[PDB]
Amino acid sequence: SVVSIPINNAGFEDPFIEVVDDYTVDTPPGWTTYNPNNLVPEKRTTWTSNNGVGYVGPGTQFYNQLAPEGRNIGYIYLAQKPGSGVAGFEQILDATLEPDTKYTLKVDVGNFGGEFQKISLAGFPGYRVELLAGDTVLAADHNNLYIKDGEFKTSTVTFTATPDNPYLDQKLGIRLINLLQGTFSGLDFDNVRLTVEPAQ
Ligand SMILES: [Ca+2]
Ligand SMILES: [Ca+2]
Repeated sequence: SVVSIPINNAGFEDPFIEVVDDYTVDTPPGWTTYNPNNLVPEKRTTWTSNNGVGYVGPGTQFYNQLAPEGRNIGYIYLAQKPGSGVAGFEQILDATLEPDTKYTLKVDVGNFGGEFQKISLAGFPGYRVELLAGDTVLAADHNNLYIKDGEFKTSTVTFTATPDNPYLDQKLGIRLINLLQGTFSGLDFDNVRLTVEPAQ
């Protein structure tokens, strides 16, 4: 009795990207830009703070593996100096928080390596993965995994809602966040999964 909750564009596969290591600079379809510190501008180009989708296939300089799922990942790049704030992706789901239910949110987090226009991509800004109900962060993984340049690791966030939880019936949400706590200050995400089961 482990059931999946649908997520739009959960693997960042829309839009299709043809060319090796190519990318978009606009918010991926199905997601919004989480921008609590106004770090990401409305109009983006390659070198502004931005987010978007990128193809990770044979030929890539970014990883010693391919995209965890499908062809593409979703990425967030922040140009401001470390400490300036955070930004990322948010998606509000149609599912609502239900009692006596354990939620498991999994997402693959990527620390790409390489060099872009003579700028080293070594280093990592840190990540946070959040599960929301309404405006409330129910549970989050703030940067617990060590992710070396060129690899992905799976973050797992869990939350159990009891019958007295104040946020029952509010819409579930997911945030994938660049913490901007190091350089090179970009990171990737892929393969967002949310499942439910009865509480322990
Ligand atoms: Ca994917
Ligand atoms: Ca890196």
